[PDB]
Amino acid sequence: MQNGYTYEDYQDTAKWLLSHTEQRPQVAVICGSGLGGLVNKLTQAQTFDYSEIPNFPESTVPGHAGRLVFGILNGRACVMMQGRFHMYEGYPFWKVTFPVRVFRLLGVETLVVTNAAGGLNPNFEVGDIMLIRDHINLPGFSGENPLRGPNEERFGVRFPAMSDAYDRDMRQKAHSTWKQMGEQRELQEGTYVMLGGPNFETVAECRLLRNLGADAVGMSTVPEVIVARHCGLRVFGFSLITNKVIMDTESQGKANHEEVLEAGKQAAQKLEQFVSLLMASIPVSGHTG
Amino acid sequence: MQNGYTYEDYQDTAKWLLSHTEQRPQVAVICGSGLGGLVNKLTQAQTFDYSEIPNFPESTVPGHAGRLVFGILNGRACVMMQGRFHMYEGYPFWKVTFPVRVFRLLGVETLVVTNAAGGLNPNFEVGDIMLIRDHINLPGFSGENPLRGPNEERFGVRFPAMSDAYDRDMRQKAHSTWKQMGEQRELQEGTYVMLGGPNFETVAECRLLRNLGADAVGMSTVPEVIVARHCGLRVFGFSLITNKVIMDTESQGKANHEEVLEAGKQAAQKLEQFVSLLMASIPVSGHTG
Amino acid sequence: MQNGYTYEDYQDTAKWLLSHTEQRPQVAVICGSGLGGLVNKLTQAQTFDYSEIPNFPESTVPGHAGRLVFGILNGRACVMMQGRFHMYEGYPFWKVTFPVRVFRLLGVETLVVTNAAGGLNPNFEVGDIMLIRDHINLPGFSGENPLRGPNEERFGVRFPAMSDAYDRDMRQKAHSTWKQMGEQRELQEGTYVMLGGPNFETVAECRLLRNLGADAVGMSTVPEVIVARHCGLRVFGFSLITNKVIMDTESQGKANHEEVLEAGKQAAQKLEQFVSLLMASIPVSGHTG
Repeated sequence: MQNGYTYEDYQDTAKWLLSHTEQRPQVAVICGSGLGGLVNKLTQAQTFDYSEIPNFPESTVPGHAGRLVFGILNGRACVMMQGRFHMYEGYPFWKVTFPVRVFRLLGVETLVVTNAAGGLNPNFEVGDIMLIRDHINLPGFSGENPLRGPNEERFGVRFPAMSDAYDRDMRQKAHSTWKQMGEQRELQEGTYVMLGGPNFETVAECRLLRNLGADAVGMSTVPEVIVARHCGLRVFGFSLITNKVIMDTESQGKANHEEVLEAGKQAAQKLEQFVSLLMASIPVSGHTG
Repeated sequence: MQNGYTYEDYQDTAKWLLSHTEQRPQVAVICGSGLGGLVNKLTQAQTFDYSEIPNFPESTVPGHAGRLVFGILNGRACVMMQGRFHMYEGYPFWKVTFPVRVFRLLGVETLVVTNAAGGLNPNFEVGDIMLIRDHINLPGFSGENPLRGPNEERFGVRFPAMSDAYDRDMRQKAHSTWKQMGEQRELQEGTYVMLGGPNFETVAECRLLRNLGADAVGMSTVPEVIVARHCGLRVFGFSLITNKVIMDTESQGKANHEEVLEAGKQAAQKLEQFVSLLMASIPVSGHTG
Repeated sequence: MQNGYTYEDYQDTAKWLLSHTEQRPQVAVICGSGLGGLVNKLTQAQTFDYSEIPNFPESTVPGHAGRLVFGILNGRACVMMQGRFHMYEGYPFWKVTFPVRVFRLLGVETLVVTNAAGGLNPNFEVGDIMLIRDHINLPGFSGENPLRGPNEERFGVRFPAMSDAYDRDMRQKAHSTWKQMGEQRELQEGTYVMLGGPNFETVAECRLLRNLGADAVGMSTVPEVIVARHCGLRVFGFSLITNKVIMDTESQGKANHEEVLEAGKQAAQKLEQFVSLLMASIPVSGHTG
């Protein structure tokens, strides 16, 4: 729709950040669920509450206190969003993706996105890390898209391609790095499907999503990838399989957000060490290279 | 979206009803198409036009005059909506489901939903009664959901599960009761898929819906089930197969709302006797149990 | 939704056109991409910029200057829209389809729609002309429909059927006419699927769309067909396969709008001659029959 944000608004917000921190991030990380503790490994960290940054969507999301943190992670200068915005909260896609365009204006070149998702692929287990190789944007099928409305030429083209959204070179490096970590479990990889939420899927819906080729289901990230790729950002992400969805009517139980503990505690730790290692493989700047 | 209705609005409406009728319903029934004559078997019935109840969405739906009726059906005190609201009419999901939350505030514990649907499953025949076992909420895939926006803790949780939406015990009782009625035709059961409407599906669309596992297609009910399950209501419903959809391009005809007569006359009668019998199987209160 | 246009607005716009041109079109053509040069074969042509016609949606679409042209094409009086409106531009469906209802009020009886689409069907080649036999309206699954809101009885019914949307007799005539042209390539025919856009599909999304039975993917036309069929217009259309979508992650490239040249130049020429020939096969009026 007619995005309430004009190009100038993004620039004003980016200019404000540049005048309050000496940090100049090259990488931006959007933390979903488990990775919320990643902020603790950042050195020379400076925090900003989403509430003090003009034009920034303020949020009351149940999970992580809305704050943007600048700092150095494994020799790389980066900025991370500790907590994201979701459509199910009431925000339209142009609000949820506002920070992505600001990152581009700060000079960021790579965006790393993480989330927690239900595993549809039968071969997945709770705690599995799935490298997002592709996605299915269901809201986009009905015209719900962050790029809807008049295109801002200063950010990208009118009809951007999405077939190469997930940087191949990074997925290659992620696999090598996982091997060096000596993990007993293999690093999964697959396509993520986004739904609006906030309720959890029914058995019928999960079987449908699986037939369509989806490996994991979630309620975010996709709009952020579209906007990131639209403005030229290199993109790669990970889903933390927090639960194995039930595909049988003879359900031994039902879904709930207990995932904060499940995976969010055990698999999240590894996920942090993982992203920290990857900072050294991202091309140019940041480190002494 | 930001639901125009605040918690207080639901309470004000519920308080108004309590001060105008001595009736205290334990069960709520939403009548779709055929079951519109169910109001005639209610004893000690009191009628309210949707127009006289504050905050209630007023409607001009082609089918049944908008009125809420309180009364006793087979020893059970209940309230029924003679006519529902539809998205295709212009109403957003928070408007269509407003009555469901009021029912909860009146102390209702069970919601029975009925509708008329096109039979996708090849084994169905016009006049078939299909017990809704599951559903596929297509509008929900794009973020069109009655729960969209900030959650009202007083009604339910942020991420409610939908896998157990259709009460198993009631589906068990419905089957036993159907047997006692001595019906020649079996009681069908399956998954209902909702579409926005108001136009009827194309051959291509029907084959798609069927492949996805849907047994019947309709333009309502799903949002009501989501909200009902969100606030703790026990739920069970029935679809009246008013027509067998054409899956061939060599179409012997096209769809139209003649269904008011077809099934709406013949199968509706049985559907009424059916729901009347079930009132005695619903757990606790109402009757002398 | 509550369409901002009242019946009177359509009539006022139709009355304005009737008072500015002596032309009385019997056929209306909506040009998509390649067919944009069709306006050049019209005799006794009169042009109107969308900007000078009251109530008409003004546009800034990248492709063809928004103008409505009246004239005679192969002995048939018709009106063509050189450039259409798209949802991805910000327009809701009631805005995009406004001209379709005006055409009906001018006395038009047949609507011909054309577009450019990605070929999903493996048997298609760039430059292929695909007769649209059916469609899958994805935005319609979520309630995004030009007929959403209170029905205007003066245009059509509340629940119009779509199974016979693409006039069979015309598809029969189109095939005969193609044979007379002596084309080396066969005239394709299939179902078109619409997506919101404006970004191009991912590999995962294309495989999904293909599994659902779609032969070609596009970002328009469907809403126009729904409204046309709702008001009684005979409808038939063509998709110009401007590109073969990549269904493999080992992508030799990515999508982009270079299609203006590809097909838009080579296959468009034939497409024009094609529509010009068909003008003589459309039933009654226009010509001396």
